[PDB]
Amino acid sequence: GLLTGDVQLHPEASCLIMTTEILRSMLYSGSDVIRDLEWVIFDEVHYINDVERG
RNA sequence: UUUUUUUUUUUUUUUUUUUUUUUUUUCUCCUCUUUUUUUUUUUU
Repeated sequence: GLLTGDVQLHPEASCLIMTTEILRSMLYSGSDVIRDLEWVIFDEVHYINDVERG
């Protein structure tokens, strides 16, 4: 599944690929998807130093 | 000489029922005068 802002495909797939803001968006609410999560992996961790998105 | 990112129109449907017009009041109440009562009869 792809949860990009401008492309939404299979939002109920086993594997979801999304931008970072989506993860916090589904973490503010419950969304009952955190219960069946085994691995969550981040691809670019060097944005902790980002001045506006860190 | 002005880059990068910020998801979206609630889920559900394959439940049983053996009655019958109406419907429920109003009180006792001084009748004035020629009479017995005429009468057959025939033409419809």
